[PDB]
Amino acid sequence: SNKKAYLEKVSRDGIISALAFDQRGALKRMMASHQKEEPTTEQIVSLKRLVSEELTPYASSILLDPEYGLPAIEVKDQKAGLLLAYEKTGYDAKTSSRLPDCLEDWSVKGLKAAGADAIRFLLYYDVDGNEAVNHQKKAYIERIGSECQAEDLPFFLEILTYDEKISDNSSIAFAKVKAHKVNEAMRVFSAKRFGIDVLKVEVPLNMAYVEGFTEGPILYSKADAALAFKEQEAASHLPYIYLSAGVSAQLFQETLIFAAQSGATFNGVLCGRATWADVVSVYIKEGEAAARQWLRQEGVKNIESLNDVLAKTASPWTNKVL
Amino acid sequence: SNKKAYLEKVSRDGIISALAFDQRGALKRMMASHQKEEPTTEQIVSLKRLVSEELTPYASSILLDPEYGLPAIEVKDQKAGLLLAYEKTGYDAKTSSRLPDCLEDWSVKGLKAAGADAIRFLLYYDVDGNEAVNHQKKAYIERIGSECQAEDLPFFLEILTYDEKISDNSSIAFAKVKAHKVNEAMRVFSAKRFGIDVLKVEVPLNMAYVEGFTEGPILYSKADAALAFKEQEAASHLPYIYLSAGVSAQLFQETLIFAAQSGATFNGVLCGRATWADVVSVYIKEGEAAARQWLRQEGVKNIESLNDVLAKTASPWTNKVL
Repeated sequence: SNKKAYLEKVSRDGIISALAFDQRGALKRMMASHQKEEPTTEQIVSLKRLVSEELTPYASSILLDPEYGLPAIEVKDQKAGLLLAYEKTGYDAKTSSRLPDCLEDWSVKGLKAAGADAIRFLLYYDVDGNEAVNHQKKAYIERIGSECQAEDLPFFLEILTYDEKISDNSSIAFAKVKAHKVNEAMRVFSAKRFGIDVLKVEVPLNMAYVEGFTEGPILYSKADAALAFKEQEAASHLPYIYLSAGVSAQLFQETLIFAAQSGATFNGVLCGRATWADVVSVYIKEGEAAARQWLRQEGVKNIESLNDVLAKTASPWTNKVL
Repeated sequence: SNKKAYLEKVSRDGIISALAFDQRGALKRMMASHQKEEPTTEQIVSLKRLVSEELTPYASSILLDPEYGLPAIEVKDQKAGLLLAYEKTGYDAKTSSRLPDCLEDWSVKGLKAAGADAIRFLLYYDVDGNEAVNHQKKAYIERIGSECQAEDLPFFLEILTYDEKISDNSSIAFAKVKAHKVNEAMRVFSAKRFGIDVLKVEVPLNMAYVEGFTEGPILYSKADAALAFKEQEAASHLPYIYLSAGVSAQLFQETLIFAAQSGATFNGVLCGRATWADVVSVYIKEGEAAARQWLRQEGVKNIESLNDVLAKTASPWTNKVL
């Protein structure tokens, strides 16, 4: 009922131009690289509060995590929608099952009360894997989907693909099956039983092996690459958006341009490190005030450039909901 | 909202006179005591099929578990409703948190598809316990309450009380605080936030310590016992029913009579071991046919006696549902 009202609060002109900063494990790895000590709860909380304060005026919404991001919510722009992450971070590298789990302290009710306009759950999925594992996963998504129809909140399912016998996603071996993995997963979770409103997905290819985007060996010509984007768009009726996957800002913007040229009708992005990655080093080495002025200068032009590109490549989701 | 339609499907004349055989761990312990080998899946399934076959004509519904009870479903009486258990059996006895967990292969959607008219979740709760633990538990119940409001199925919450510093629920020390534990838990989960339709609860006392009912030490006069039942009735606006807690058939019936005399407005029972406990020994030691005739004689007389008692002591839930 009010799913479109909430969806409108995280969009702008029917396009989701959202800033992602839910990173937890990844954030303390970035921080640890620039200092001798372990990253403190203070540091994580303060940085998130800082990024929220300074960049949310230029985003339609922000994605945050309940673990460190609750103080960030109150300093956020009044025009920005709010997405909250629901899942526990990471996965056990000693098995290939990578089962999903919700934060112990939370429910969609609780997340809604904290100010969420939409819920994000991150799922690792292998369409070709053990289907006892996949049975349990689908059952879990069913549970959360039901929660979101009861609480009347849009459900963002983020799908990160992998292969149970390939450890390295950046490998050539994985790049040869990624399109299949991504597209078929979208096709699976388009089923109404899961109650998903928006899919958050990666681009169907490894752009580092696409003609023109690499300066070395290629797996795909530009024609075959466009086919992958076409197959991805035919794979679902649901609105979908792209994650940046930690690429450079420039690579990301060119990928969106290529995708639009290929026929992809993506409905926005949830972009993180490609926008703000460099602020981490500045914050840790030169302090909070310096970090603030980096965000007021190079941060704003990162996100403005992204918005500039999005304005010419992204398609409104209004066309995909009657 | 067909929640009341479903609730009617498990009732008879606004009274829930239901047969419970969801027991799993408890069942194999009962079976193990009577034979050298550990009880195998065939035996459990066959016994569930047998009890379901013979006793469901005298009950308004049956509670079963998805692990072993699905074959029992096709053989249950067709004027009898179906409840399915959602939670994993047992708890880790080496910690006091006793955290709740759903069966991984299932969702409320799936239980509905399997034929459920209602969903049962069993929760261990200590109102005086660690309240980080209790926060997590309440969050979990919120989730399932939401699931059930989406699938439009009645939510039965069974609450078993315990004390984090008392291992034995049948001890005198626990009997001294049991009324408080049960009644306050009922108040807690009466909140609209949890979405519960019917409470499955214990009697607020240990009857083996009540004046008139015991052959040993007395903890409660009959006046204090009646006060506990009155306090239980004021603790919730919701319909509630009693589990038998494995007492003898005659004691359970005497407890129900006392309860009604005290002013309790319980709306039926979900009775298991007090009805059919003795059949386990018969089934294991003298075979299936012998078990069949126990159920046809002493089993039928147990459950018919119970129905007789219920018709003069239990109150219709229609009075609590506007």
